Amino acid sequence: VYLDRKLLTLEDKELGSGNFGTVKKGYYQMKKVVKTVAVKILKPALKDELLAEANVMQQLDNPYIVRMIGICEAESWMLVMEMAELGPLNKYLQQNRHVKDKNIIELVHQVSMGMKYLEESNFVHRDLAARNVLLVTQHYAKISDFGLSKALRADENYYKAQWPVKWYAPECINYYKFSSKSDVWSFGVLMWEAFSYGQKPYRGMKGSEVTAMLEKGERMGCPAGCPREMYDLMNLCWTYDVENRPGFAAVELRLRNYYYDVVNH
Ligand SMILES: COc1cc(F)c(-c2nc3c(NCC4CCNCC4)c(Cl)cnc3[nH]2)cc1OC
Repeated sequence: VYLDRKLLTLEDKELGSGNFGTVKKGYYQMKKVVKTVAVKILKPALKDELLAEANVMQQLDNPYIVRMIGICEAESWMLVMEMAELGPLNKYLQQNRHVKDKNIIELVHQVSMGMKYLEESNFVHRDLAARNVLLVTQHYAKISDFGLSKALRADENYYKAQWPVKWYAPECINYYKFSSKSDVWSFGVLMWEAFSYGQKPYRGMKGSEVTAMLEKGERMGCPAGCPREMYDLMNLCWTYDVENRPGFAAVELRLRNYYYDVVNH
């Protein structure tokens, strides 16, 4: 897990920031080949935050989740991850307006496969948004950004916080309780983003106005040209009651079946 700084070259290419610090493109010399990487660079609590994120990524092994190469202790603490060259899903759809519905379905279905694995592993993501979905290719999506992620206690199906509010389920906002079903709500917001060509959800609204909207039983309207089946699935992800809301196994299956209806014209 510990990487050699002399084997890492940081490119003059920024992929993200904050916070925290910056994300830079880089190249890491492996045992024989160089690997293209994304390097999360820290610039006291922020150190433990990065190490807990590294500890979460170390435990995960699925084709639809970004792979961590390792950690690097140098000028700054660094988290070295495999590069997804096409970048975030929202930015991609904003700039590539001719992506077919079949293709958007294929991508969000891959996200649902990665989340089904996270659900089975009893980890909660807590930052599941289109900006955190990375494209390896136009037909291959991966879940990234485990900065808010938690390993659930063995005796509880939720993490209690002691925030990307527009992606959060009511139980998160009201009770600070985060479960895999809370990630399903976020997934519904992500699907809305993907079918709105990366438009931000709840445009022009304050967090408190979003809470009020949701509590009155209101939800974002159907994106122009969105398949009805996909909008219906978003509304099922947006079930107020955690108990009636589907888990990722049920979501993955519905997306998979709908994908085959679309693939076969
Ligand atoms: C065309 O514009 C982009 C192309 C890119 F390839 C990338 C990129 N960023 C990462 C990345 N980390 C940072 C992103 C985590 C999710 N939230 C967004 C920033 C990691 Cl871990 C692995 N591959 C990545 N590819 C970013 C881009 O625009 C921000």
